[PDB]
Amino acid sequence: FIPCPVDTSQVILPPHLEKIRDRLAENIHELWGMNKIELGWTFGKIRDDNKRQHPCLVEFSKLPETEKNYNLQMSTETLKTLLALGCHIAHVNPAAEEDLKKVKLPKNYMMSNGYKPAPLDLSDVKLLPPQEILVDKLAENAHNVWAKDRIKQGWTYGIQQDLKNKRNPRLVPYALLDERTKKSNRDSLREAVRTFVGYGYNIEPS
Ligand SMILES: Nc1ncnc2c1ncn2[C@@H]1O[C@H](COP(=O)(O)OP(=O)(O)OP(=O)(O)O)[C@@H](O)[C@H]1O
Repeated sequence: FIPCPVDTSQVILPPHLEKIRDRLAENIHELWGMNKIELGWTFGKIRDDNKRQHPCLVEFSKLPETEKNYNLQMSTETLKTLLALGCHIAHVNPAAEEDLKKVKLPKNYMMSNGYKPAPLDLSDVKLLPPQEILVDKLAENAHNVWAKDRIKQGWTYGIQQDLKNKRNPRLVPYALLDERTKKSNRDSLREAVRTFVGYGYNIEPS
């Protein structure tokens, strides 16, 4: 397995998309905590897999920019993958950014940091069927990209994951992956294109 992702080598992000790139990476983390908290993770000085404790389970801006600019980066490439696939993104709708409301999580989510995630309630943002085919590409590119950095880091495939060694159970082509994760991946990137709409951006090629 060698992942061959889309060549974003020549795409350059325009400055008017800095806000939406920033404002998207802000929500990808709020979904991250929410999902971790739903699996039982808590806050800790450093990550503890045994205790299920994470240090980066803090407000987005408070993150270490080493582990924080990975959000902006992994999201910057998520916008630069759209321009490559033929789109152009334009902020056409002014009124969207005000009706935008964030989810009210139950109070048991607030932790030692007094921090409770607030994902966007993109409940009614139902993407047009053309925008669904787009997600399946991004949902697939996200795997080939994530696996591409793995092999350069040195990683290999194992029966189950060994955190110490380079062995992982999901360094396989997209065809071998499980339906649960394939949908899990596209569940997030569906919620990402929903964010461009939630702020009023048009995902239309000319
Ligand atoms: N350096 C890291 N920083 C933050 N999160 C990480 C890091 N490395 C791995 N993860 C998390 O690990 C997850 C992948 O783990 P995997 O899906 O194999 O098991 P899991 O879903 O964590 O299992 P469970 O949630 O039931 O314990 C990713 O969703 C990611 O959030």
